[PDB]
Formats: sequence, structure tokens, C-alpha cells
Amino acid sequence: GSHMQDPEQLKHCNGILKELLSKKHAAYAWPFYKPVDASALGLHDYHDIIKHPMDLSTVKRKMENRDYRDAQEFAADVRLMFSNCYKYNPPDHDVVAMARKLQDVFEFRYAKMPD
Ligand SMILES: CC(=O)N1c2ccc(-c3cc[nH]n3)cc2[C@H](Nc2ccc(C#N)cc2)C[C@@H]1C
Repeated sequence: GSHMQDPEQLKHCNGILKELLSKKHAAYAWPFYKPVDASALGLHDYHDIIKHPMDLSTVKRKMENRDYRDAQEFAADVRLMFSNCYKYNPPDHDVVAMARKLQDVFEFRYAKMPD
């Protein structure tokens, strides 16, 4: 059920999203900007391993469309995006190091949620 604080919490989420997409973090955020194009990357098993793809452009579309009803729903998609990366790729891959850095940005700012 909607809480009177959900709009303000969603503004905090939108601020986080803008930060994740900003030039400040682009050196490690870029793999997460768009859906994984498995065929283009030669990763022909990606959709057999990853049931629910997620990426920041999809999060942005969902925010713009008012799909997220609360902060926890937004956070679940951001964390799904990172989890997919940790599931599919070897833990020493460059993309995993990038994911860990971007997830640190996310988690520390998400923790500052007004509540
Ligand atoms: C997010 C994610 O898990 N993945 C993902 C997604 C998009 C893109 C992409 C976008 C444009 N081009 N490539 C590349 C990758 C990863 N591959 C690499 C990532 C970083 C580096 C360096 N430094 C080298 C390879 C493979 C992996 C399936």
C-alpha cells in the first residue's frame, strides 16, 4: 500500500539513477547503460543463464513511466542488474570489477534514503 513518503523516496531513487548515468561514473558504468546484446557480443548462452535481464536504460524507462511504486521496487531492479552480472561473468572479469564499483555507488547512496 502507498505510503505518503513514497513520492519523496522515489525522488531520492531518481537522484541515484541520474548519478549512476552521469559522467562522474561513466568509466565503470558504461556496460550497464543498455540491455546486454548477447548475440552481438557472441554470448549465445546469456539468455539461458539470465532469466530476467536488466540495465539502466530499462530502469530509467520504468522510472519515467511511473512503473516503480516504491523505492524497494526500484532497488530490486538495480540489484537484479548487478546480480545478473555476477551470475554470468567470471568473478575476475573486468565487467565484474566495474559492477562492484557501481554497486558501491548505489548501495551507499541508497542507504541515505530519507525515511
Ligand atoms: C553487463 C554485462 O554483464 N556484460 C556486458 C554488457 C555490455 C557490454 C558492452 C556494451 C557495449 N559494448 N560492450 C559488455 C559487457 C561485458 N563485456 C565487457 C565489459 C567490459 C569490458 C572492459 N573494460 C570488456 C568486456 C560482458 C557482459 C555480458
